[PDB]
Amino acid sequence: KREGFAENGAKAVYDALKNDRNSYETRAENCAKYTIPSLFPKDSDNASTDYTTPWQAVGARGLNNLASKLMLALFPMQTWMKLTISEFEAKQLVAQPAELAKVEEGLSMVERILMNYIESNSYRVTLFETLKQLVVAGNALLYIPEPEGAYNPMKLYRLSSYVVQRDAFGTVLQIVTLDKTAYAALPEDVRNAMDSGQEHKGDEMIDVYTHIYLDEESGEYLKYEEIDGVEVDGTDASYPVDACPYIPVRMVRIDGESYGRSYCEEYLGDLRSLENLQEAIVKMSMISAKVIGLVNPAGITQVRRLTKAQTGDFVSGRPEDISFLQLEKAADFSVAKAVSEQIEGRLSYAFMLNEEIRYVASELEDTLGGVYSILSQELQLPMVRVLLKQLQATNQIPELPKEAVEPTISTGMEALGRGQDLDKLERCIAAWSALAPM
Amino acid sequence: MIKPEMEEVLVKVLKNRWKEHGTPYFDLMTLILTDLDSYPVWASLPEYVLQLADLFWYRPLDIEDEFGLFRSHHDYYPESPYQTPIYWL
Repeated sequence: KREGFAENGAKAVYDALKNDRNSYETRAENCAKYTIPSLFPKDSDNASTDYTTPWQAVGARGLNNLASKLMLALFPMQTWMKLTISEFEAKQLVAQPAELAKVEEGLSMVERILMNYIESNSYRVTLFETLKQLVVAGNALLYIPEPEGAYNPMKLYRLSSYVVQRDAFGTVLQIVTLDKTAYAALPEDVRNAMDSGQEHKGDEMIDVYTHIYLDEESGEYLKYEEIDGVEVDGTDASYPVDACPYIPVRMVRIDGESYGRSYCEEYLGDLRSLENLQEAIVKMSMISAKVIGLVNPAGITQVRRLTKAQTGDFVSGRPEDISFLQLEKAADFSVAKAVSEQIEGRLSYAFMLNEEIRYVASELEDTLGGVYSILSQELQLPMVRVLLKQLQATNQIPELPKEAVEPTISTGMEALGRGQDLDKLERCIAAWSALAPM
Repeated sequence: MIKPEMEEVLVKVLKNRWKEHGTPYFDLMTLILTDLDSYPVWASLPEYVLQLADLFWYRPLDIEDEFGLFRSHHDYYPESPYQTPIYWL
């Protein structure tokens, strides 16, 4: 029988905490509807409604652009981390250059192993998806698996699939995930475990609950999994607080809350107004009952033949010299267009679709540096800690001295002399020479 | 300058259907489908490049999942006529 947070069961904790999540879910739904609805679809009546395509494209384009730039500050191809040596231990090791050489050859190859593991397991993909979720819903959850086989990418959870509880300092007390799979698809012992009760159909979906909770007589989180209020045997595990494999992430930090907020919440009125204007312009085109045009070269081709009362006669002319005013003729068109330009100005600035010191660094360094550093705290550091412990437990990297060797992220800016020589120059020459005529 | 050797590699890849990360030659095949420096291959062996694209792009049953396409698709993100070998083929 369980104790502490787990006393009443994983499903009980899920159904208890679910009540608090509804406002954050509703906000995420509204943000998705005006950007890319498949990022957070929650309408029930999809037999009758679509993932409704807006007339405005601005929301989707801005979201993709912002996620790309955040995935260029975070996790680039250049070295964003450092295994430091503690100065008190460096002061011991420095007494022989051989000891520093033997330590730092290890650190060099281990750091290369970290960047290897990131790229060889294609973490860039799921991290891009995670940034999309953070922009639209403010909240996301990641899991790093224990290693099996040759290739081991992460698993990403949306807000609708999990719950989390926090103290006044933002410390996670417990997490529950709700997971689903069909009866016949589950493992053999799991299928044997459900002999009692109702007779399952082969394609019947089973709700599985994962509960992770903090211990008091140990400095550890504890894990188990649950079906129909009963524990799934063999799923139990324990992790120290410094290296738990589950990582919930917030876009904007608030004290006294389980959850964060999204960025585009502030701008939903603008997006909702822009769509309204675009729909009006479409209908303004459709209802028109007259057409007006012009002939461009000073009237040198004689249009009087068209003012005569004959249908079977033709003006000498070309598509090179004729035009028509099919939208611009309408009376309210120009002001609707103008207001749309103002709204798109605000939105394009907000999604970054843009004295000797350069002031673009206000946005490109100071504005982004905040969320960049906060994701260094709540996303990057836990991931590298888990990765180091996992690589050591699987004998991939050496057991270097725990008091001396410590991780760090180097947010900032990359070297530039190589960059122009490769990207500005030779990649351009390659493209230009490939594109030359036949 | 190495057309017979390139052809032998492509024949072996298509025969064994090595279309997944960590299998042999996967990096070079990726470049042939994505990178402008690959244009001598596109000029020399087009009939094989079409079969390689057929092998690597389609996944039988985000909207990519509904079309039946792999999620490395953002290799082509700023969509353009120069994103793929098709314009030269």
